[PDB]
Order: sequence, then C-alpha cells, then structure tokens
Amino acid sequence: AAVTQSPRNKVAVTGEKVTLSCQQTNNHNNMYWYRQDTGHGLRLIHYSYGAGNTEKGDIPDGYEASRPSHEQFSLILVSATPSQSSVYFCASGVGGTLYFGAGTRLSVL
Repeated sequence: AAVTQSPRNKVAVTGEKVTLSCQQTNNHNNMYWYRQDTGHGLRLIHYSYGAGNTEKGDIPDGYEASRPSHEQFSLILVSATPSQSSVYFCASGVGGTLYFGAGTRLSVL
C-alpha cells in the first residue's frame, strides 16, 4: 500500500528501546503517529510537516519521533513500559486527506 509500517508486530521487554518505522510513497508532506486504544479512539502522538521537522501531538510523553527524509517517519519508544502496549498507526496526509498504514501491534512485557 502507499503507507507501510515495520515491524507489523513487536514484542518488547520493559525498558527496551523500540523503533517503529513508517514509509510512504504518496509524496505527502505531513505524517502522523497515533496509537489506538479501547475507549480513546486514535490519539495523536507526534506529527511532522516535512523532513527534519517533528511536532508534539496530544500524548507525546514517553515517545520521540524522527523524520529523516520526506519518505520516512520513525517513532521511538525510548524505554518501553507496559502502558505503551497498543496498536500504532502511521498516516500521511494533505489538507483533510489521511492515508493510514495497516498498524503495528506492540506488546510490552
């Protein structure tokens, strides 16, 4: 698809540094990282307006992001904790258009 995330699944142990990666072929400037949890829906973690830029979303604590290039947006869990166990969704967008990746299930032990 036009937005792909790696890995598809990840199991980490408490304290592990985890990197989720998201690659797009849409040529969209903006990219977003969300987590999805029961009751909350999709909450915005960090986003980016272009290469080298990242901006904090609604729940940035615990996570760093990096946008090394136009095509790539990475989410870093600096020291995994069980409350970060979730399904993570990368998206690219222009205007009101959102194009989601298929999601990464993460389980922290």
